[PDB]
Amino acid sequence: MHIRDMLAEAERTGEPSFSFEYFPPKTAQGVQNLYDRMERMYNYGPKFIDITWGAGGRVAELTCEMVVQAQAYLGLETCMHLTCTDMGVERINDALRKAYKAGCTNILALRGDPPRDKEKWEAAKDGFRYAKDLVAHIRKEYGDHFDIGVAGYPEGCDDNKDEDLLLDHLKEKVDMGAGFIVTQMFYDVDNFLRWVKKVRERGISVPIVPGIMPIATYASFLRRANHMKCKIPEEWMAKLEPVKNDDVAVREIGKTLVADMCRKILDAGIRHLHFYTMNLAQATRMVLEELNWLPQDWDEFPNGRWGDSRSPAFGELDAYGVGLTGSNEQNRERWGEPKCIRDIANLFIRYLRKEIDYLPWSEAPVADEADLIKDELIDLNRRGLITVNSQPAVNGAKSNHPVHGWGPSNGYVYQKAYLEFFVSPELYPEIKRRIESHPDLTYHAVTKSGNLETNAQSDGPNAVTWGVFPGKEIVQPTIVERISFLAWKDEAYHLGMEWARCYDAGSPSRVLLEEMMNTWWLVNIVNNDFHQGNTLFEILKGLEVTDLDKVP
Amino acid sequence: SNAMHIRDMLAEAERTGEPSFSFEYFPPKTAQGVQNLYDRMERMYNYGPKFIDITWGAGGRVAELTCEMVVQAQAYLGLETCMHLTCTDMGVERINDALRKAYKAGCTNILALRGDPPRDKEKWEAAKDGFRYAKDLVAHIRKEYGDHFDIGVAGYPEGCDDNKDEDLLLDHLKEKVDMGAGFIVTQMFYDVDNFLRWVKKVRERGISVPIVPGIMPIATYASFLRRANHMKCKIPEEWMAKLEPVKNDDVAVREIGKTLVADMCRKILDAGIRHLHFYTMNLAQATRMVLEELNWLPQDWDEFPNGRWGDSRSPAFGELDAYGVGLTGSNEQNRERWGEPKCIRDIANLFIRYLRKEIDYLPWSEAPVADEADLIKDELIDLNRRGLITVNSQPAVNGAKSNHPVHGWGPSNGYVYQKAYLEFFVSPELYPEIKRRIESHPDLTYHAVTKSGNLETNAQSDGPNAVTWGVFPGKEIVQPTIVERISFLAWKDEAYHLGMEWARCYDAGSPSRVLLEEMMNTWWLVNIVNNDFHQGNTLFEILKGLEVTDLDKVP
Amino acid sequence: SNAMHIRDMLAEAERTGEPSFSFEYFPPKTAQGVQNLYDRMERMYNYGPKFIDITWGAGGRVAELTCEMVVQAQAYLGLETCMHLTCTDMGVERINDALRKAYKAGCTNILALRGDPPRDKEKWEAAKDGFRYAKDLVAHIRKEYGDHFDIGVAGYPEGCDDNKDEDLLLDHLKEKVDMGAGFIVTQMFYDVDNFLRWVKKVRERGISVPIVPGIMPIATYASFLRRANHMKCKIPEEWMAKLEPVKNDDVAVREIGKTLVADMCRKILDAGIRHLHFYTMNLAQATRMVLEELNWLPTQDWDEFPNGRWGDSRSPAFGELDAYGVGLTGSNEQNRERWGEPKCIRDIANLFIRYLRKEIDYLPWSEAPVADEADLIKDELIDLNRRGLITVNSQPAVNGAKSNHPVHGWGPSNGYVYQKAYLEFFVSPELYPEIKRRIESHPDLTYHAVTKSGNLETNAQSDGPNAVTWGVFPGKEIVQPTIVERISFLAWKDEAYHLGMEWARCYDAGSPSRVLLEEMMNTWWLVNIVNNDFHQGNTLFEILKGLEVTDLDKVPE
Ligand SMILES: Cc1cc2nc3c(=O)[nH]c(=O)nc-3n(C[C@H](O)[C@H](O)[C@H](O)COP(=O)(O)OP(=O)(O)OC[C@H]3O[C@@H](n4cnc5c(N)ncnc54)[C@H](O)[C@@H]3O)c2cc1C
Ligand SMILES: Cc1cc2nc3c(=O)[nH]c(=O)nc-3n(C[C@H](O)[C@H](O)[C@H](O)COP(=O)(O)OP(=O)(O)OC[C@H]3O[C@@H](n4cnc5c(N)ncnc54)[C@H](O)[C@@H]3O)c2cc1C
Ligand SMILES: Cc1cc2nc3c(=O)[nH]c(=O)nc-3n(C[C@H](O)[C@H](O)[C@H](O)COP(=O)(O)OP(=O)(O)OC[C@H]3O[C@@H](n4cnc5c(N)ncnc54)[C@H](O)[C@@H]3O)c2cc1C
Ligand SMILES: C[S@@+](CC[C@H](N)C(=O)[O-])C[C@H]1O[C@@H](n2cnc3c(N)ncnc32)[C@H](O)[C@@H]1O
Ligand SMILES: C[S@@+](CC[C@H](N)C(=O)[O-])C[C@H]1O[C@@H](n2cnc3c(N)ncnc32)[C@H](O)[C@@H]1O
Ligand SMILES: C[S@@+](CC[C@H](N)C(=O)[O-])C[C@H]1O[C@@H](n2cnc3c(N)ncnc32)[C@H](O)[C@@H]1O
Ligand SMILES: C[S@@+](CC[C@H](N)C(=O)[O-])C[C@H]1O[C@@H](n2cnc3c(N)ncnc32)[C@H](O)[C@@H]1O
Ligand SMILES: C[S@@+](CC[C@H](N)C(=O)[O-])C[C@H]1O[C@@H](n2cnc3c(N)ncnc32)[C@H](O)[C@@H]1O
Ligand SMILES: C[S@@+](CC[C@H](N)C(=O)[O-])C[C@H]1O[C@@H](n2cnc3c(N)ncnc32)[C@H](O)[C@@H]1O
Ligand code: NA
Repeated sequence: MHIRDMLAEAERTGEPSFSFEYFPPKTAQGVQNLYDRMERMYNYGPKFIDITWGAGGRVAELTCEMVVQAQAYLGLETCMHLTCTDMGVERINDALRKAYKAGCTNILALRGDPPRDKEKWEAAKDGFRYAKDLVAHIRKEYGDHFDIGVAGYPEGCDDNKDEDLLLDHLKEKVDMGAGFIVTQMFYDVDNFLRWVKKVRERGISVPIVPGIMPIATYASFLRRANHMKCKIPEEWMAKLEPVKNDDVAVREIGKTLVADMCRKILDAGIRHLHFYTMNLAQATRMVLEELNWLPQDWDEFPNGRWGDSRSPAFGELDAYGVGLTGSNEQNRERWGEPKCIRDIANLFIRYLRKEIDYLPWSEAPVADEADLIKDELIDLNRRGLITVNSQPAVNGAKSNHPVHGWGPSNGYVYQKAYLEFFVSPELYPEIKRRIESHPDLTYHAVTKSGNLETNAQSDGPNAVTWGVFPGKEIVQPTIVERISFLAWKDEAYHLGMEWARCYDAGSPSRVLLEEMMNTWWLVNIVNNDFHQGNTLFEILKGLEVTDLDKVP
Repeated sequence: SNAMHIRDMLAEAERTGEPSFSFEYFPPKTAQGVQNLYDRMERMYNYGPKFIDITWGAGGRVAELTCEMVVQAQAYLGLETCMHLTCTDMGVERINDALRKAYKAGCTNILALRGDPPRDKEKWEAAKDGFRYAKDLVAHIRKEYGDHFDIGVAGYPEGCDDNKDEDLLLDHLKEKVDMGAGFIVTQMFYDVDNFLRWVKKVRERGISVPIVPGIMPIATYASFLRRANHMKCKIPEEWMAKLEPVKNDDVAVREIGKTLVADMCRKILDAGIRHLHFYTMNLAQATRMVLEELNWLPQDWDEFPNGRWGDSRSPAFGELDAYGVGLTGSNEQNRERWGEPKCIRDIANLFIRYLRKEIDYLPWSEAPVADEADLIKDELIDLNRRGLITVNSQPAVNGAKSNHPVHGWGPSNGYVYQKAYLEFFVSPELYPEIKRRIESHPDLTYHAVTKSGNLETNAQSDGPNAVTWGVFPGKEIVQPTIVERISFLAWKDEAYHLGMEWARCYDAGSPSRVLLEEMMNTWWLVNIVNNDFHQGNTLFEILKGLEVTDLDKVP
Repeated sequence: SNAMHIRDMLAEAERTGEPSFSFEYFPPKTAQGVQNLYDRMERMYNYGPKFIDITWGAGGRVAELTCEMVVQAQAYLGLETCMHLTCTDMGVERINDALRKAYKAGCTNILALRGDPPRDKEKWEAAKDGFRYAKDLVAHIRKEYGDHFDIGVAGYPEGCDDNKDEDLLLDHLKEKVDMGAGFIVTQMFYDVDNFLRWVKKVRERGISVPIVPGIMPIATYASFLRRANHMKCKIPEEWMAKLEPVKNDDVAVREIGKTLVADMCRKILDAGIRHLHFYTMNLAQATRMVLEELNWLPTQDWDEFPNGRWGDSRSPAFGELDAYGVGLTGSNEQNRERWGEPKCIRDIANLFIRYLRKEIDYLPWSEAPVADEADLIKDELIDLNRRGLITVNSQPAVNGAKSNHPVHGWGPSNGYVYQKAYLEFFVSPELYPEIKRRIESHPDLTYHAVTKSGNLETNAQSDGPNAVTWGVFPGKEIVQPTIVERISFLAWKDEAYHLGMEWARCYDAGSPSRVLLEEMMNTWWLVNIVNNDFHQGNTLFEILKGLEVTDLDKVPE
C-alpha cells in the first residue's frame, strides 16, 4: 500500500523485492498490448508497477486512464509519476484527484522540464518551480494518503549542479515529505555505492531504490545511456563490441552484466530493484532468472520509430518525454542563430559531414550507411530539401557486413532506399506529381495541422529493412506505416517548435522556424525496388526551394 | 440443442427464402490450430449461420478432438452444431461413444457417413458389427436415440461414393434416406447444371427430403484445383479461363472466385434450393466474400495456406482432401497405377516416372510434378536411382521477378526467394552417413525421423524456418513456405501412414506388401534445407556417391 | 482499541483482585521465527492476558517489524497490544511514523522509553530534536495524540537504567509520570522485599499511578543467570541454593523456578499489586507453568529450551536476549576502564587472554565468564589469541560423557552427551586465504566465514543445520541444543561486527583505539570451524598451528 513500508520489509527480510516501470504507449494498439504485458509480468511478482508521466500533457489523460485500468480493474499496485513545472496547478490537482479515485497511494513527485518560452511559465508563478513544491503540495492537500518518491541522481543532473548542492536539494525534497528516492539509471555500481554513502552522510535516511535498465537492444542501451549522460564501463563496451549488431547476443551478455551489477547492489544491502522495462518483458525476465527471483516475443527488438507501432515499446525512448536537450543558450551555441533556409541547410550539411553530432531531429550522429550517399544528401539539403532521415538500398549484404550487417551470422540483409525530409509548400506539389508518376515509390506526406497524403492504397505496413537468417522466419525490424509516420509527424513538428523557442519571441530565428513548421511538409518516400540505389535522388534532381537567403 | 432439427430449418429456408447457410469445419492438426479455430468459429458465427458442421476424422484417430470440439462449440460457445460421424472405419463401441458425447454436448444433428472401408478386409470389425454402409448407421441412431438426432446423409451429384455407376447410386441413396435421414448434403461441385439435373433425378426417384448443396469457396488456386481433381469434380472451362491470367496471385484468384462461386450460388437459389453449406476449410475470408456478394451478411494472417508447408498454427494447416483418409482408389486401381513393386528399384522407377511426367500421382503426391522441378529433374532422378526416394523438393531461387513464368507468385513488381530443400526416405543403413555429412555443413538445417522413433535435428531452438518468401511493393515480407518441427512431425505420421496404406493394397504375404511395410518400419524420413539460397547444388553435392545397397533384392 | 487504557484495566485489577496479567514479546531475528511467534501469541491469548506488549528494537531496522507485528496482532489477530517505543535512538520523523502506525493499527497503549543514547554523542540527532529523555516522548505523545494513547513508563526497583543513584532516579520518574504517564512497568527483579520497599519509596515520593511488576519466569538456568547479571539483579541465595543440585537440567530448573517465581508473585499479590507483567522471551511454557501455580488459567514445546545464538533459528526465542539493546553495556568511561585503551592487535589479544585466564569476567562479545569446559583446551586457545587469531567462542570435542559429568554434563541423568569441537574467531584478511586453503584440504571440517560488508563463504553444500552438541537420554529423542547454521551465523555476524563498532565508539573520534577497532571490524573475517569428527580433540588447533597475524604491535596512522 505505501512503498516505504514495502521497502522497509525488503531491507529487513532480504526477500525478492522488485518493481516495473512502464510508459504510456504512442498507439492505441500499443496501449491494449501493454495491458496484456502488464498482466503477464505481474506473475513475475513485482511489489508494484510505475507509470511514467508524459512531459507537458496530451498523454496526461492516457497516464490517468492506465493508472485507473491497472490499479482499479487489473488490481496492480501502481505508483503514478507526476511532473509540475511543465503543467499548472489545475492539471496537477486533476491528476491527483484521478489517482485518488483510482485507488493509487503512491506518487513519484517530479519537476519535469521547464518550458523553453519562459514568458509562458505559469507553473512557476503558481509556485511549482521544483519537485519539492509538488511534494509539499501533495502533502498539504492529501496529507498522508499518498506515499511520495523523489528522483535521485548518482551521476549528476542536466542543470548546472555540483554534487554537494545536488544533495542539499535532494534533502530539501525529502524533508518536504518524500518517503523514498528512485535513482536515474546507471551502469557504474561503484559510483552508485559511493553516492549512497554520500546521501546517508548528508543525513538522508529514506530508502534508496536503484533504477535498473536491462539491455533489450544495443542501440537503445547506448542512446539511453548517452542521453542520460551515464558512464558505461569499458569492460561492458568491450564485451558487447564483438556482437553489437546482434541484439539476441547483446541481450544475453547484458543479462549477465546487469545481473552482476544487481548482485553488487543487493550485497551492499540495497534490496529493492526498480526495472525500467521500456514496455518489454524479456530482458527484465532474463535478469530476474539470473538473480533466481522468479517465483509474446514478437516485438522483443524495437527499432525506435521504425519498429511495429502495435508494440507497447514503440517510439524513440531516450527521455521521459518529448523535446530537445540542453539550455536555450546551449542550443543556440550548437545550432547557431539561423536567419534563413540556407543557414538551416548548412547546419544539416555540417551534421552529414560529421562536424556536428546532433541535429534537433537526430537520435544519433550520422551512420556509416550514409557514407556512400552523403553527397546526394548534401545536395538535397543545399537545395532546401531538409533531410531528417534516410537509408540506402541494400540487395543481400552478408549479415556480418561492417556497415550494413545486423542480426546473427550466415544471413543476408536487405534494405529498400528511403528518404524523409521537410520541404516548402511551394515545392511540395511538384514532388507529389513526380512521385505519383513512378508507381514503385510509396510516399507519405503531411503538414503540422493538415491531412495525411499517400499513394498507398491499403496503407498497411511496408517492410524497408529485412533479414534472412538460418533456421528463422524473415526478420523485419524496419517498417514504414501510416500510424508510425503520424506518431512521428507530431513529434517532428514539436521538436521544430521547441527549437524555435530556444530563440527570443520576436527573433528572426524563431519566426523562421515557426513559419517553417506551420507551412512545410514532412515527406517520406520509399523506393520499393531495392535493386536501385539512386532513383530517389534522380527523381528529386531538378528541385530547389527559392528564397533560401530570405530573412523574415 | 432445443430439439432443433435441420430438416425443419431447411423447410423454413425453402418457405421463406431467408438467408440460410451453414459452415463446415475440420479438426485442426495442431493444438495451436485448435485454439485458433475456436476464435474463428466465434467470429464467423456473427455472419449468422443457422449451424456449423464438424467433420469426423477417418478412422477415429482424432475422434477425441472432434468430440472435444462439438462439446466446446455446442456446450460452451453456444454454436448450433451438426457432428459428422463415420461407421465402417470404426466399431460399435466407438460409434456409441461418439453418439453419447454428441448427446451430452447438446448436439441434435448428425451427418451419418460410411467413411472408407479398410484396405485389408481381414481386419474389418464394423462389417462384423453390421456397419457396412451409412444406412446401417442411420438405422442405428434411430434405434438407440429415436427422434433425438436429426440425421443427414451424403449425396453425390457427380458420381463419387465408391462407384459412379449412376441409378444404383440413387437406389442406395433412397435406402439410406428411408432408414430415417431427414436431409441430404452434397459433395462439393462447380458444375451447377449437372447439379440441378441431379436434383431432378433425385426427386424423380422419389427422394423428397431437403437437399443441401456443398459449396466450396476459392481460397487459393492450388487448393481449388487439388480438391477438385481429388474429388473428381468438373471445373467449367469458363472458370479455368478466367483464373489463368492470375493463377499465381491468390488475392486475384480469390477476387475472381468470389464472383464465380457467388454466381453459381445465385443459380442454385433461383432454382429454389435455399440453404447453402460452405466448406470453409477453417478459413473465414472466401466464405465472407461470397456472402457479401449474395448480400447475406447482417485475422487474415493465415488467409493463404500452402498445404503442409504453411504455418502450422493456422486452423487451415495440412493437405486437405477426403477427410484425412489416405490413398484414393480401389486396391485394384492402385495396383494398376503403381504396379506390384518387388524391390527398391521398382519404387525408384515409379518415382522417376512421376518426375518424368509419365504418371500424375505418387502415394505421397498432392499433385503432378511442378515446373520448378524441371531444372533439377536430373539430380532428383539421380537420387531416386540410388535409392534415396524423394518425396518433395524445391530449387533455390535468388530474387526472381514475381512474374517469372516458373518461379513467380503473388502480385507484380515483386521479387521472390527460395531456399533449396529436399525431403526423402532413406535406408537405416545409409542414414548415419547422411547425418554425418549434413552436420559437417553448418548452413544446412535438417529434420529426420523414423515411423516409431524420435526426431533428430540440428536446429537448436527449432522454431519455423522460412524457405519461400516474397518482397512486394508496400507490403511486409510474405512467407508461404515454412519448415518447422510440428509441421514436419504432422507430416511424418501421415507419410508413414500413406506408405502402409499403399502396402495394404497388396495381399497379406505378397512381396509388395512385405517390402513396403519393411521400408516404412525401418527407413528414415529426412528433410534438408540449404539456408544459403545463393546456392542451387550443394544439397545434391552433399548426397553424391551415397547408394542404398540391395536395390534388386526381393524379400 | 475501543479506547481501552491500561491504567483503567489496572485500576480494575486493584479493585476486583481478578486474574490480571499481560505478556511481553520481542521481534524475532528470523522470518520463520516471526511466523512461529504469531502462532504462539494466538495460543497464549487463550490463557486470557488483558493485553500483550511488543518490544521496540533499539535503533531501528526492526522498527518495521515491531510495527508489522503490532498491526498483525491488534488489527488481524484481535489481540490488545501495548507497543514499546524509544526516542533517543531515533529522530522525530521515525517516532511520529511509529506512532502513526500504532494509531492506524488500533493500538491505544504505548510504553514510552528513552532507549540508549549513542556512544558517539557528536552524532546525536534526537537530542537536537528535543528527545534526550523518556519524559520528552511522553510529552510528545500527549501533545500530538492527546488522550488517544495511554502511556506507560519504565521503573527500576534495583537501580539499573544508566546511573543507579536511587534518589535522582525517583525524581526523574516523577518528572516522566507528571508529563502524562498513566502507569509504571518495572524492570525484572527476583528480590521481592526490595521491590515492595521500592514501591513504598515511589508512593512516598508522591507517585500514585499503578505499578506493574516485570516478572521473568525461569525458562533455562543459563538465560536466568545471564539476564539477571546483565540487568544487575540480586537473585536470593535461597533460590541459587535450591537450583544448584540440578542446574544443568533445564526441565528440573524450570520445575523449581515455577515454584520460586509463583511464590514471589503471591507475595506481590498479597501486597495489593494485582497485575502481573510476564517477560515470556517468546516462550509459552514457563509463563503457563507459573499461571497454573497461581490458579490463573481459565509439539509446540520443540523450542522450549533455547541456547542463545546456538539454538534453532526458527524459534521465536532465538538469540542472546540479555538486554533489549543490541549493544554493549556501561558508560564509555566504564568500558575504557575494563577493556583499557588498545593501540594494537597484541593489546586486544592480551585482553582476550586475561578473559581466558579468568582475570576479567566479560569481553565485548562475551555473554558470560569463561566456562569450565575451556580448562582442558585453555593453552591452545591462549596460543591462538597470542598469534592474533582472536577467539570469540569455542568448545571441546566430547565423545559420550555421562550426562552427570561435572564439566561436560547436562540434561537428565543416565544419559550420554556429545560435542563436535568448534572454533569461532576474528582473523586478518591477509591470513584468511591461508586458513581457507587449510580447511578445504580437510573435508571433515565445516566452515562459515564472512566480513562485515562481504558475502558468506562456506563448504557446506546444502548448508542446512549442523548439530555440534547433542544428548542421548532414556526414553527420549535425541536432544540437539547447539546448531551451526547459515541463518544463525549471519544473524550473529551482524551483531558481532556491531559490538566491535560499539566498542570502537567508546573511544574518541581520532583515537588510536577507535581507528584500530574500526579497521579491524571493516576488514577482518569472522570464521566458524566445526570438526565433525568428535572423536578428535586437537585437529582444529593442529590445522591452525604456525598461522600468525603480522603487525601485532603496529599502531594505526
Ligand atoms: C526515477 C525518475 C523518474 C522520472 N519520471 C519522469 C516522468 O515520468 N516524466 C518526466 O517528464 N520526467 C521524469 N523524470 C525526469 C525529471 O523530470 C527530470 O530530471 C527533470 O529535469 C527534473 O527532475 P527532478 O524532479 O528531480 O527536479 P528537482 O528535484 O526539482 O531538481 C531539478 C533541478 O533544480 C535544482 N534544484 C532543486 N531544488 C532547488 C532549489 N531549492 N533552488 C534551486 N535549484 C534547485 C536541482 O538541483 C536540479 O538541478 C524522471 C526522473 C527520474 C530519476
Ligand atoms: C457432405 C459430406 C460430408 C462428409 N463428411 C465426412 C466426414 O466428416 N468424414 C469422413 O471420413 N468422410 C466424410 N465424407 C466422405 C464419405 O465418408 C465417403 O465419401 C465414403 O467413401 C462414402 O460414404 P457415404 O456415407 O456416402 O456412403 P454410402 O452412402 O454407404 O455409400 C457407400 C458406397 O456403398 C454403396 N452402397 C450403399 N448402400 C449399399 C447397399 N445396400 N448395397 C451395396 N452397395 C451399397 C454406394 O453406392 C457407395 O458406392 C463426407 C461426404 C460428404 C458428401
Ligand atoms: C519495562 C521496560 C521495558 C523496556 N522496553 C524497551 C524496549 O522495548 N526497547 C528498548 O530499546 N529499551 C527498552 N527498555 C530499556 C530502556 O530503553 C533503557 O533502560 C534506557 O536506558 C532507559 O529508559 P527510560 O525510559 O527509563 O529512560 P529515562 O527515564 O529517560 O531515564 C534514563 C536515564 O536518564 C536519567 N534522566 C532522566 N531524566 C533526566 C533529567 N531530566 N536530567 C538528567 N538525567 C535524567 C535517569 O535518571 C536515567 O539514569 C525497557 C525498560 C523497561 C524497564
Ligand atoms: C536494422 S539493424 C541496424 C544495422 C545497420 N546499422 C544498418 O545498416 O541498418 C537494427 C535493428 O535490428 C534489430 N535486430 C538486431 N539483431 C536482431 C536479431 N537477432 N533479431 C531481431 N532483430 C534484431 C535491432 O533490434 C534493431 O531494431
Ligand atoms: C536509425 S537509422 C535508420 C535505418 C533503418 N532503421 C535500418 O534499419 O537500417 C537513421 C539513418 O538516417 C540517417 N540520418 C540521420 N540524420 C539524417 C539527416 N538529417 N538527413 C539524412 N539522413 C539522416 C542516418 O545516417 C542513418 O542512416
Ligand atoms: C510458394 S507459391 C508457388 C511456388 C512455385 N511457383 C510453384 O507453384 O511450384 C504458392 C504459395 O503462395 C501463396 N500465395 C500466392 N499468392 C499470394 C499472395 N498474393 N499473398 C500471399 N500468399 C500468396 C499461395 O497461397 C501458396 O501458399
Ligand atoms: C507443393 S510444392 C512445395 C514447394 C512450395 N509450394 C514452394 O513454396 O515452392 C511440391 C514441390 O515438390 C516437388 N515434388 C513433388 N513430388 C516430388 C517427389 N516425389 N520428389 C521430389 N520432388 C517432388 C514438386 O515438383 C514441387 O516443386
Ligand atoms: C555460549 S558458551 C557455550 C556454547 C555451547 N552452547 C556449548 O554447548 O558449549 C561458549 C563457549 O565458548 C567459550 N568461550 C567464550 N568466550 C570465548 C572466547 N572469547 N574465546 C574462546 N572461547 C570462548 C565458553 O567458555 C564456552 O565454552
Ligand atoms: C549446551 S548445554 C551446556 C550446559 C553446561 N555449560 C554444561 O555442559 O555443564 C546448555 C543448554 O542445554 C539445553 N538443555 C539443558 N537441559 C535440557 C533438557 N533437559 N532438555 C533439553 N535441552 C536441555 C538448554 O538449551 C541449555 O541452554
Ligand atoms: Na531498500
